[PDB]
Parts: sequence; C-alpha cells; structure tokens
Amino acid sequence: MNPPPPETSNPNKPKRQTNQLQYLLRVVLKTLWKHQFAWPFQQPVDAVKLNLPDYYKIIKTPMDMGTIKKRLENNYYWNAQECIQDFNTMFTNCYIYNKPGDDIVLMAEALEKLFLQKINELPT
Ligand SMILES: Cc1cc(C)cc(Nc2nccc(-c3c(-c4ccc(Br)cc4)ncn3C3CCNCC3)n2)c1
Repeated sequence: MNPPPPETSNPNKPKRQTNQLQYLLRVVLKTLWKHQFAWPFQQPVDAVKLNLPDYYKIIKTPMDMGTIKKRLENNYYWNAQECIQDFNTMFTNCYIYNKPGDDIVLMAEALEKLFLQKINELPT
C-alpha cells in the first residue's frame, strides 16, 4: 500500500503570512510546477501504480510538490525555512532512491537548479 500523504492542514499548528512564503507559492512553486520535468514531482509517489514495493521502505520522509502547494495555500508553514526544507527533502528522496544519471535524477537536478536560482532571489 501507499502511506497516507503528508499532513497539509493542522488546526492546532499556528499560521502566518510572510512575503517570503508568498514568494515561495506565487513564484517558486508556480515556476517549478510548470517546468517540463515537474510531472513526477506533482503528487506523492504512487508506489502501487508504479510497482515500487521498496519505495516507502527506503523513503521514510516522503515529500512532493502537491503537498508543498497545499501546505503553502493552507498557511501551514510558520517560516520560509520549513518550506525550503520540504523542497530539499523531496529532491533528496529522489536522489537516495535512484542512481546518478537516471532520467528521474536528471529531472530532479534540473528542477533543483531552478529552485536554487529562485531561492537566491528570495525577498526580505
Ligand atoms: C516509466 C517512468 C519513467 C520515469 C523516469 C518516471 C515515471 N514516473 C514516475 N512517477 C513518480 C515517481 C517516479 C520515480 C521516482 C521519484 C519521483 C519523485 C520523487 Br519525490 C521521488 C522519487 N523515482 C524513480 N521513479 C521511477 C523511475 C523509473 N521507473 C521507476 C520509478 N516516476 C515513469
């Protein structure tokens, strides 16, 4: 089975809006979402549909851009670092599960390069 997806809305977790988190949603998430290579990263890895029975034995901190979109939209994060950590966790999961030069890794690396370029322009 797949696990349930990561939590995206927590009534008990405090919320706030910052210009960095607005940038992470309206610039960073939006730009990566529209990238040609984004499709494997737009939702949790469906290990059932993809026949990857070891995926969630190896990856115990799953992350994906559909979850990050929901966390941003729901004001789930208190600070930008929490959202940047989620993007980094998602790329790292892909790297750990696969091998250098695999198609999925080249795709993740291109998205990560674009992510880092956008993060360099994160406002104050
Ligand atoms: C035929 C084919 C070929 C390719 C390149 C992609 C897909 N679709 C697809 N969808 C979702 C997840 C993956 C995937 C990930 C992965 C993606 C996001 C995160 Br976060 C973490 C890991 N790691 C490997 N894979 C594939 C690699 C090739 N087949 C076995 C599974 N792949 C399908």
